[PDB]
Parts: sequence; structure tokens; C-alpha cells
Amino acid sequence: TGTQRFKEALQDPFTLCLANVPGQPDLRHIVIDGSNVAMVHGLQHYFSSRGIAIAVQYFWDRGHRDITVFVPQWRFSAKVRESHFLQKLYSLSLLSLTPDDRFMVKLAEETDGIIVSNESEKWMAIIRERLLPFTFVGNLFMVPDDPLGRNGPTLDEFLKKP
Repeated sequence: TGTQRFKEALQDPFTLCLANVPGQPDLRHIVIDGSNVAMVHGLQHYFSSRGIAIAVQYFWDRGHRDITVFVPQWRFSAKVRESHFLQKLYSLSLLSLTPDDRFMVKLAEETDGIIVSNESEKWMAIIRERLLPFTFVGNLFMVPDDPLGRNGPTLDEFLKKP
């Protein structure tokens, strides 16, 4: 029992260890909705920064080196669980503080651009075009193997620039 007690599924250990090796060259820039990811991991209740760290480790492990986690500036003050993961991401040039959806669309426009996330439809629509949904189990980050359905591409080719 206890919704809070169980969220200490955080006792299952996770360390952000990004292997110091160069990445593959034609992969797409991974744009991460830091808030969405952190809330999904925190069961829409906690800002669970480990959610972001886990998601970065996933793409870092596939060889992606152009990764940007957007998180609001005030999420550095703010009910944030394990904020130490944000500090580490910031200092490794993987995290930019928004001063909000427009920044991800802007960024993914400028780069090859994949958005990792679950009026003014112009901005809302652009997100649909590049959306990569996800789920967590615990520290396990899972993304669909056909990001856009069976008609659309495979995961491997969805994350390639060509």
C-alpha cells in the first residue's frame, strides 16, 4: 500500500555512466522532453529526474552524441526528485534550460530532429511529425520497434539521419 512508499522503486540502483567512446556519425539529434519524461517516470506525480537520465543513457548507448534534454529553468530550484541527475546532464552539455513546447519544435526543426515525448496547431502538428513515444518499467526505458506503426519505419532507421 502507499503510493509514495512504492515510488521508492528508486532503491533499484541506476547510475548514469555514459561510456567515453565516440558515437556513430549519421544518427539523428535526439530531442528530449525533459518534463514529460520526468513526469512519466514519476507516475505523473513526481518530477523524476532519473527518468531523463535513463532516457539519455538509452540513446547514448546506441551511439547518439547529439542529445538535448529540455527542462524548465525553474525545475532547477521545485518538487524535483533526484535533481542531481539534472546537474550532471547540464554539465555534460546534454541539457538546456528553457527560460515551452516551442523550443523543442524549433530545435528539432533546425537539426535532423527526433522529439522524445508522449489552437496554434502549426506547433502541435510539427511535434506529431517527429514524435518518439516511450514507457518506463522501472529503470528500464522502452521505445516501440516501429515508431510510426508498421506502415512507417523501424526504430533503427528512424534514428538515422538519412
